[PDB]
Amino acid sequence: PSTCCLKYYEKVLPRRLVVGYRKALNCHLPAIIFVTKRNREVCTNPNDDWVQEYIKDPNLPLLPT
Amino acid sequence: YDYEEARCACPARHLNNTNGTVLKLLGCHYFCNGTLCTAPDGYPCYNLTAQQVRTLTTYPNTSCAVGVCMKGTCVKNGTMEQCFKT
Repeated sequence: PSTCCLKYYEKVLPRRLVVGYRKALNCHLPAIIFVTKRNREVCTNPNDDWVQEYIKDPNLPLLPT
Repeated sequence: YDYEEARCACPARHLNNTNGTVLKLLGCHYFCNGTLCTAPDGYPCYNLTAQQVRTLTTYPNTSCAVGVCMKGTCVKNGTMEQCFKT
């Protein structure tokens, strides 16, 4: 799993923009990566409450790499 | 959506290693959506010579100088480990 995050997006990503997510926890900076409709990859803090809320949403899929 | 916050918040490819330690960036910079980004101070990195980079393979044969990013310079700490690409 060779791709890891170096900085967190510190604000709440609008949920409308999010297509799915990937986990990148086995990294120096563990992160949840959200992928947007514009196919941007956004690193986020797994400790933020909104991040955990999004990933537990059954409508929001885990994306294979 | 905040384009400034997101700009350098994309994942980057790291080099792997044979000894179980954290994955490290080649150098202290990475690309995100056409922006050149700088790793944060403290980030783990490898400081490779020009010829080490050119001959770096997927095969573990390069003895790679570990460092710590400081102001965008990979400051060697004296540790060596075998690193390779993916």
